[PDB]
Amino acid sequence: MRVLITGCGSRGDTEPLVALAARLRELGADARMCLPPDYVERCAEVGVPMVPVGRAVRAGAREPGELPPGAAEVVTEVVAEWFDKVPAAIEGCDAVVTTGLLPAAVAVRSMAEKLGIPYRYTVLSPDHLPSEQSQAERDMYNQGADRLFGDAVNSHRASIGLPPVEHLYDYGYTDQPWLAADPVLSPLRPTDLGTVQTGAWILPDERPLSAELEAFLAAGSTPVYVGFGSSSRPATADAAKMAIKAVRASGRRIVLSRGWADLVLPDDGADCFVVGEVNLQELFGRVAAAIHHDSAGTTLLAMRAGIPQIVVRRVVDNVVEQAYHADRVAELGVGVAVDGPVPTIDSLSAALDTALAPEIRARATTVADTIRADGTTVAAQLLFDAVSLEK
Amino acid sequence: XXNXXYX
Ligand SMILES: Cc1cn([C@H]2C[C@H](O)[C@@H](COP(=O)(O)OP(=O)(O)O)O2)c(=O)[nH]c1=O
Ligand SMILES: *[C@@H]1O[C@H](CO)[C@@H](O)[C@H](O)[C@H]1O
Repeated sequence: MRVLITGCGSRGDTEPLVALAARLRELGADARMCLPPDYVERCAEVGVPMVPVGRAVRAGAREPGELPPGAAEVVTEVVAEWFDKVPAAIEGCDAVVTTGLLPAAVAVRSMAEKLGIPYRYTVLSPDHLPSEQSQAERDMYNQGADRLFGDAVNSHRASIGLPPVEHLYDYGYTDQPWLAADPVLSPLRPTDLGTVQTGAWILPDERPLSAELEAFLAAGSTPVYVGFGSSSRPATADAAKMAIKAVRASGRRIVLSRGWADLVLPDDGADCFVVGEVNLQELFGRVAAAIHHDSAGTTLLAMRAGIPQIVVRRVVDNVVEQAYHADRVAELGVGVAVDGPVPTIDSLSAALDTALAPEIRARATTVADTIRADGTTVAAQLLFDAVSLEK
Repeated sequence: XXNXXYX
């Protein structure tokens, strides 16, 4: 069995795919990948063959003026790019697993269709499952897409043999997209019954922390973590500042992450430490708690890490949009959710004080063991079944 | 307006 894994999005959209591919070849299967140039180092790092496709997702890795790949402006160029590079890679494959940017998702499904190999699209959060969308929301998306790239797709489609297609939202996401997320954190809801949930796809990180970090994590008190992953909004920097301040008001050390926003410490202070690529799994098991963005991957890792959390709501929790993970952590009682984009120092100091309180420093250590550690395996077996049946 | 992300 050989599987192709496609994707185009933030790192939270990619790490899960890299985990699946790592797990597949670990089980004997073979896995190739198609991702933006951003993840070449990471892939080579994990030992998973990968083909660089399209533009870079992170601004700091592109020309000052080349818009992001998700930018409508350049969508046609996208559809075109994939249909061009995927071939060499999808050839010899038995199944395709993809996620992220719909344009490319569709382009990929197409090529899997020409080969006759099964295709699967996965979402990382329940609220993205079309079953959680309003029958209205559906058509809107469909139209939008059908409008934005509906042609460039069919062109290349007709260019290899297959006929046209419409409602690309339903096409690229499929009638039953997968939910690669853990049950405790991201539970399903009636609207989504026969929906496959495998648990999150996590790659057991074995990378050791640098000698420096190890030193710091020895030259003092057990620190709090501050990071915002792929977050690159300008507020990100302000948020980090306030967080650093709040944690310092608590009288605790800090371990900050540069992330995609390229943050930096503000003092030569010995109570802080900035890190680039680090083994979060490893680090989370060596900090007091973690302050971070409303994201899938980080929230779960800190949950299986067993440490409390402070999640920054992207905006005010309104009737038309709520911070899923942030709220989820609150509802589970493993952390505090603070409103943003730039939370007050008071809110964070309070949130921090609540979090490191027995009640939470316990619900967290306990919930940590209810987390599924076999998501990648479940997806792999589900893949094995697909290939055997429909092919 | 019809394609995804996240960025
Ligand atoms: C910043 C960082 C992240 N990660 C990985 C672990 C997470 O599961 C993964 C994706 O994070 P996630 O929070 O899911 O998404 P986003 O890109 O929106 O922030 O990134 C590392 O392994 N090392 C790092 O230094
Ligand atoms: C696509 O993502 C948007 C962005 O936050 C969400 O509001 C939609 O419901 C989802 O389909």
